[PDB]
Amino acid sequence: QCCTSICSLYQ
Amino acid sequence: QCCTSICSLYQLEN
Amino acid sequence: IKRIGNHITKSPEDKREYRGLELANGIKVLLISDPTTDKSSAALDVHIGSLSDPPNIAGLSHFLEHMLFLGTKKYPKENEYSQFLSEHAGSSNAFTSGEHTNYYFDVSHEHLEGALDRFAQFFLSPLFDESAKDREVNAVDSEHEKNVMNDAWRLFQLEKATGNPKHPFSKFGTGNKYTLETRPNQEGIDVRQELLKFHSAYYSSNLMAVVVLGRESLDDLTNLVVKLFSEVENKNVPLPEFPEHPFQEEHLKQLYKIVPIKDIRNLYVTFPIPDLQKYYKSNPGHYLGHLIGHEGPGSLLSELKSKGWVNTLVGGQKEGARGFMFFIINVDLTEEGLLHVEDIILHMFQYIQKLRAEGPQEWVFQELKDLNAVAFRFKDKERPRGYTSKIAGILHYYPLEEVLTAEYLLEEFRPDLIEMVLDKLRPENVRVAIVSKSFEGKTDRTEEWYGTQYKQEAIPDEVIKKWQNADLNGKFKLPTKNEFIPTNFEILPLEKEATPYPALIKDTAMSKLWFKQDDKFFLPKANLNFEFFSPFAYVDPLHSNMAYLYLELLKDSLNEYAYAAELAGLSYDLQNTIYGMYLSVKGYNDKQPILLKKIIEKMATFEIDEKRFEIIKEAYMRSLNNFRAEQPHQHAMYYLRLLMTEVAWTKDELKEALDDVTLPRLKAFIPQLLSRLHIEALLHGNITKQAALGIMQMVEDTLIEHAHTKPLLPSQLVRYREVQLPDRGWFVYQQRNEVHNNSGIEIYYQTDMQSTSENMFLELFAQIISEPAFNTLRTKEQLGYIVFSGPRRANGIQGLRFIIQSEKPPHYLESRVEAFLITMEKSIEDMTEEAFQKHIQALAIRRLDKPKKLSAESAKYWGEIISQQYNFDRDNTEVAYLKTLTKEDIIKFYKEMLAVDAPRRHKVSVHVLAREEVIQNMTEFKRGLPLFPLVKPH
Amino acid sequence: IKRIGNHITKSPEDKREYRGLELANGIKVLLISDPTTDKSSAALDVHIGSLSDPPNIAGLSHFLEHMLFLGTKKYPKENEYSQFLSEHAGSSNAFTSGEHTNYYFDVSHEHLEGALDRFAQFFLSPLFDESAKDREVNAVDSEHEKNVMNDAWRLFQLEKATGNPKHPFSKFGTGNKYTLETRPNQEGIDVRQELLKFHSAYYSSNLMAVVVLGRESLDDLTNLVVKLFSEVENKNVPLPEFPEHPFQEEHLKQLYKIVPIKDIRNLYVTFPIPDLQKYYKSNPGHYLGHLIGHEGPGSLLSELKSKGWVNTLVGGQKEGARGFMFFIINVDLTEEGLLHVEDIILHMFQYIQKLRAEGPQEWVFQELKDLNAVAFRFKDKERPRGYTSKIAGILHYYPLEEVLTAEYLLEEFRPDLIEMVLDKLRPENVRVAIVSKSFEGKTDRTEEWYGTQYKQEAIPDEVIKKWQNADLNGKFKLPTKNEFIPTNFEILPLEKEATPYPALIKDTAMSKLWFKQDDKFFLPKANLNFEFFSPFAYVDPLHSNMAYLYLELLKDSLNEYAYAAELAGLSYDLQNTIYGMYLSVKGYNDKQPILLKKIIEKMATFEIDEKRFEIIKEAYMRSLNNFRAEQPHQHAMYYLRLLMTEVAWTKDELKEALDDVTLPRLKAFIPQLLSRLHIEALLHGNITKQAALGIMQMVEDTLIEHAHTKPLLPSQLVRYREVQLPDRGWFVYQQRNEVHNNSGIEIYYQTDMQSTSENMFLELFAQIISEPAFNTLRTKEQLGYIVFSGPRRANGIQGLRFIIQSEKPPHYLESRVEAFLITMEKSIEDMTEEAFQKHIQALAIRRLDKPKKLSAESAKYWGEIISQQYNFDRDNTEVAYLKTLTKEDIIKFYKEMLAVDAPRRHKVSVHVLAREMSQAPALPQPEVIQNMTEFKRGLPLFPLVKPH
Amino acid sequence: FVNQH
Amino acid sequence: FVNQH
Repeated sequence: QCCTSICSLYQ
Repeated sequence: QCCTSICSLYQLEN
Repeated sequence: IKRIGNHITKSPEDKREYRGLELANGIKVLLISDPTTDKSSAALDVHIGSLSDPPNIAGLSHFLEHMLFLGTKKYPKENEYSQFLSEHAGSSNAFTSGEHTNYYFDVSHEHLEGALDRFAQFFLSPLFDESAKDREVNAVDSEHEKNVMNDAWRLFQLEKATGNPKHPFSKFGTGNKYTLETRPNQEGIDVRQELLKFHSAYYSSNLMAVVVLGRESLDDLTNLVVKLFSEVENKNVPLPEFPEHPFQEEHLKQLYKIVPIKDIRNLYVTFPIPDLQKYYKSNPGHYLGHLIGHEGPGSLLSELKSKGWVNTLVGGQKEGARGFMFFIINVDLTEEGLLHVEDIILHMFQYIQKLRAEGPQEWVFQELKDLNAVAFRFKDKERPRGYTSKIAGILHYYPLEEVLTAEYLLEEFRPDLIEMVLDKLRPENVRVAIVSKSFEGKTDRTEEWYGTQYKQEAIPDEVIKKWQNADLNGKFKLPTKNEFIPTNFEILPLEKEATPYPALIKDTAMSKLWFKQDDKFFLPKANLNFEFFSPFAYVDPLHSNMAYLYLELLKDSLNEYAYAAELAGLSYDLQNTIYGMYLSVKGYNDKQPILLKKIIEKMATFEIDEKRFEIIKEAYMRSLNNFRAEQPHQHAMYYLRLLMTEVAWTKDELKEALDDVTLPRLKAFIPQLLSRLHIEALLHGNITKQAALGIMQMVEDTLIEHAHTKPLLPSQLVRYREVQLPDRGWFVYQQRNEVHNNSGIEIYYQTDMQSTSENMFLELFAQIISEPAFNTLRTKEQLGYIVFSGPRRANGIQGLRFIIQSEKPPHYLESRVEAFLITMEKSIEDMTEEAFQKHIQALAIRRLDKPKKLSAESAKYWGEIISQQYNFDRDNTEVAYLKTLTKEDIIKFYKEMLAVDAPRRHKVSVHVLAREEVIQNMTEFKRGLPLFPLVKPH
Repeated sequence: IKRIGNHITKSPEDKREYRGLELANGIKVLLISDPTTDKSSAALDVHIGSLSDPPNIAGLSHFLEHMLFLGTKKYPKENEYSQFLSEHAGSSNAFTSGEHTNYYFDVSHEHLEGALDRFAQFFLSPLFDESAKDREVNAVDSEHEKNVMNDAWRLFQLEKATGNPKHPFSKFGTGNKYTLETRPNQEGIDVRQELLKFHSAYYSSNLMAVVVLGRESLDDLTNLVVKLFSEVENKNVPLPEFPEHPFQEEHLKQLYKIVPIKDIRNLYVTFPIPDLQKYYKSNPGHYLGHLIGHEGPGSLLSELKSKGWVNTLVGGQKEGARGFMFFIINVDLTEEGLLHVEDIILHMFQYIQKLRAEGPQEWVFQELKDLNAVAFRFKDKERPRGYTSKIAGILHYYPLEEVLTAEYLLEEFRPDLIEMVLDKLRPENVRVAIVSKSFEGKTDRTEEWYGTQYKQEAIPDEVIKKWQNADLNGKFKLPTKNEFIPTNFEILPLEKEATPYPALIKDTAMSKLWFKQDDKFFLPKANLNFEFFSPFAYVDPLHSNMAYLYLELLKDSLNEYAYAAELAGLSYDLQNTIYGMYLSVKGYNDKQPILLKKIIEKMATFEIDEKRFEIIKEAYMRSLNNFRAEQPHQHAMYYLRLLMTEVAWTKDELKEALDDVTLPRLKAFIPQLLSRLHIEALLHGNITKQAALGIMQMVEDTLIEHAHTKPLLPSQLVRYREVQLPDRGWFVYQQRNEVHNNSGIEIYYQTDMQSTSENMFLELFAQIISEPAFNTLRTKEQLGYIVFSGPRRANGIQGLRFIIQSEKPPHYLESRVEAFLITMEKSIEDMTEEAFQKHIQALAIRRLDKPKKLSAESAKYWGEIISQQYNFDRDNTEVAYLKTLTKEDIIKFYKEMLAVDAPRRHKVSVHVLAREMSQAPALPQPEVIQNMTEFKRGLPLFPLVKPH
Repeated sequence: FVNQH
Repeated sequence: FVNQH
């Protein structure tokens, strides 16, 4: 999944 | 109207 | 036919018309003609009481007065008097005292003429049929049986039957099945001939005076009573007089150790004196007992209360019969007041000695005369049912020209009378009586009728002679001039805010105010009402206990100052409610603000005495564990509220969480409770519109400056809702009473939330089946004495209820109620239009009237504001709706909400059993059911 | 078929057989077998980030990953990947890093071929079109437009900005419809050609690695991977990297001043260091992270606490691009902490020099290596989705043997690199960054991408030669020997009375228990948690505020003790709830008693340090008022749970009733809260039953001994209940978000209570619209980026809801929701039997699924024990009822409950609108709610749920 | 207080 | 605390 919520998820 | 605290009233109306 | 009469004395604030005169046979009549009234009444008193009952039958005046209402000669059906009476919006009632017997009724505007002719037939010629006698003996037995474990009756009959066993004062006034039914038919005496002798030879045209409250003129009512009451025959019966006392000086100086069933502690002191009934010009006894029973600086109750022996004191004249009167001083005892008895009585004779050394006073007589002068000049008019039997009861004692001023004015001062009646109060004339639970087992005598256990010990001569040593007076002194005596009395004129119903004049987050300057009565009086809503007062049983101890301790710490204002007509009540604190100050408009602001700045800035806190705490723990002895019809009403309300704390949890109440715990509770609170108020009657604003502003100002009270945010002005029962659902809650041998019940039909069309469905059905319910349960089925049927208004949800206690099993007793509902299902449909119109008329007479007492206008405007309903004009709109209902609509209401096979039926029942689906626990009950909404404010 | 691994390092706790290999075109392939899995999965990681975007068009890599999900030539349908994956209990998701891009999914029991072959075409051959590229950039625009107010992103891009503007690090990753659409057609640059050139240039090469978590064998799936991934052909693309760190010495030793939107106060101290990913055996950065960022007695944080400057501080070393890497000491600040920034950084270099004089320590290395070895050996089970994405995401760096043992095993302690990185921490390498809202009018420069403001205060050499001049010590010290390290690792045997579900063992008017010895997992660790009740905890806002203040100061005064427990593997958590407070202690089996005991005796016998209370009071008063700066749909989800309950207090009640909390009031509040209470708890894991009763016994006996605790009455053990909406009722009320330029809405359809025959109606209807709601409301109609629709269960009462936030006015959204309802039910009545049984099987696989981690079943037991239903077997009987349902059953559920003409229709709506703000049916006139309590005064309340 | 008969 | 990031 995304790391540290600083990346950009699709959904 | 039952002047005394003791009451011998025919019926109790509430 | 007589032509007597003169100007009856009245108040100059009165507008009623009066006329008194006798008849040719000897009946006195007082005629009251009031054209404004809405109901009408007539009453009379027979000077024969239960004191002259035949010796063989223990009580025949009471059984006669129960048997009098049934079966007049001219109207021979059994229920006829109360069926003509209840359909015309009236309900009669009567009683029987030791020396008197009243008979009073009430009726609507015009049916007096068709009501006196059913009422004079109790005196002309009754039937006394035996089939309506074998039913009434059981009703008098169920009247007696509920008073067997009542302490104010046990002490009454032990007061009577300890004295002279030859004197007629020691007789038994009520009757059970033993003395009425069982004893005579064993011995062979017919009770029917004893009723005929006792009514025909001993019950006469003398010893009988009538009164009527009509709307017809002077002249058309005089001939009415002459036409109807001239047939009563005269016998010249002598008055049942006797000049001697029942205490012949061998029944003196003794001590009665009495064992109660309720955990109480009292001290009864009794002094016999001769009659001062002829002495109502000076009235010495009221003077003397006024100086004995006074709560003020340097008084008897102040000195005994200051050392923790007593909680309360009552002193005055306990009248007995003609020939003798008693003089009593009665105190309450604490844990250590029970074993300092002779020092208490030594203080009582010390204060009587101080009244002997000071002698009589004249300024106290002048003050007591002026207080009754202003208490008579501004006199509130009483309800018609009860004002007639009062002045028919006291009509036997006074002349016709002074009847209303009988106990309200005083003549010239007589000091020697007070000196003689004070000299009767001697230590050799004492009759001490002790009531305590601690005497259990040590008692060796039993009262014949109530079973009370008493031990008689003559008091030693060392204590009587040390009571004659009572001259060390110390701190006891006569009361001073009162300052709450009003001198200012004017009406204020009607301002341009002339409203018939009170409206808002202030709406803050801190307060809220309603105001009606009174326009009807024009009296210099005022009602003030308050509610201090607080979200802490009912959170936990510990917080309910600390609230109740705060309120009670505040009322105890203020009586020292309040009793000088209670005598002058300034009456205040402070009580705790599930929402917060209720305050209500009423009386004359002169000294309202002084008493109100003293209550406020004693309620906010308040400290505690340790000794007083312990006495109040033990007294309320006693009053909590004491409720277990209560009538079985009242545990049921206690249980219905326990189950229906959202959250409620029982008596069992309050007394268990009362153990953890300490002074450090209570000391920080009061600033927590009154930290943040919302006030809602009502005040009306002879106030300037701005003086209402002032009287709220100085209240919230004093509270906010002495207690730092902050406003309460409106998300916390919440009120409790009611449990919603499922449709076609029947619930049963059983419980056991321990003290009384009777079984109680309360049946409840939930119906629906309050509305204009629901309230009139329910009240019109409750008006249909009320008098048939009384008739067919108590007159024919002989279930019990107490029986009641009506609406139940709680939390904005309506209901129909049945409250009956009886000797029978309650599961048997419910089926009689359901068969009654089937019988009145059949009777309500097979019914005419005219009598349905009568039934829908008498409700439109009971609901649409006008109360004469101003406190009843306050008791309905406030009684509706605290419901959060605000519908000040329910009477007019709702009774207007009532005139449109038809018998078809009531069968819709019945077959849907009350029939045994109805779809929407809400049934819940409790049972209180005798000492000799189902609801197991109320949290799992109220957890699984939904809750009703709250009512929308008008 | 180039390279095959023989056997790799695995922890002896696992059972999953592994295999690594490498294909002919250079793909690193890892194979995972599991015989008892229930959701198989796979993933892929192309080693291309957003740092390879062309300079003209910004955020191409993210737009490409975002466009690749839609459309291939071997599956030309727009949603066939998502539709087939959602028919089979699966879900797909993806993201882009600065260096690589992860693609991963999960799928049902055996549907490996039908979703892996769909996932392979992803790179085998993709096809785009005009439509998709035209309506997809709007979703990427909503993506950036929700993050234009996010201070975790504004600070990130402002670190990207003030560097070397010729460096590829100073690039934008997302695209805002302007660099994607408006700029390229402003100058005529095509986009589809840029996407086909980007993909055919970068993605198809050797760079990507794959992993697949299979059920069947380690030879059944080696062939399956070889056939699917053989096609993608090596283009011999070398890895993009750059040895030059973006911070050149002109922009070193500098101190910016940033103005945020949400009220915060922070201090960033940034150091640049060379790449240390090559040293993954000694790991010097974790050593210096353990020695700098360490709470406890006499350490860098605790002194700044003691001077009242610092709340907390996270140290460590922060990664960057392939060539370079950072090192950060990030601090937060108090009211008077911003006055003493030079003294804070002075103390930071005091502790640096005190760690530079003592020199490297071997016993710290041995301690850390023992702790990582024990933390690896009892590594818990992994969920197969998310796990394969991680181990495909780190497969590029390590050889085949230590693919698993990454940052767990350390071979050597070499002090030369410790000294190297400890020399690179010097105040000639500092870059300070201050964030404060006290800089409103002082900022000259502003950001173009996000729109933030900052400064250039280059530090004159006064404070540099105050930093490195004379640094002996403060009162700092090195951390001491750890005593919470575990030594007992013995699995207790299963006892005679072995139950599959937690059993009530103690039942008194003071407490109750729920106990189960662990039967499945056999790890020497056991979590245990508690729920204390008090009627005084939530009476008014003031009593709901002293609870948070007390609990917080308890957590503050105990971090000093228990940071070594959180470092050794014993974690606790203690927060408040509406009914009472809460406690949950988990970790290794040996030292739960010591820790729990110290927590209880610190709970009851609790004093208050006045200055700490006066700091935390303000740090909460500034945590209330920045609720206005947060997402619109969260204001919707806040307002709905405020209106649909019995009592709840707003964020406006508590900040008014914080003007009354004082030290003596709080100080008298704890004996009022802990006077009468009730405990409810489950104990789970590796513990015997006598020791379970002894543990909770010791707990309630300590509260008896120190707090004088009495039991609560059973008639005042109560919960809250839900308001009952009228039939055919339409309720709506709007509020306005102050700082976000978007609008938002949440709409609620309330059916009924929790039944065993009525949860499957709403659950199956929420599974039948899970894919089409996304598919027609986010993809086709492009209503925004936040689309969610599912069952909501509060207080037992179940409801179906819709969360959506957008640029559009909210009543437009509510109308197009109603249009989706009508089109949905029309699509329901047309569907065949086989698709209906496919949806029933998808719900019977999502819900009948065993949990892998032990805390994943402790949160299955506790989450229902706190709801007072106690139904542990509702996973079997409920789905056994789910198998017998007919097509008519769902239409009968729909018509009278959810339809527009329905008789039993309950609908409430929350509209959150902005700062300045295909055939819909006809909707009835709404009634608006202008007051919450007058709303909740005329409506009934539901009964509570009876326990099982 | 006075008994009041 | 250490920056796990």
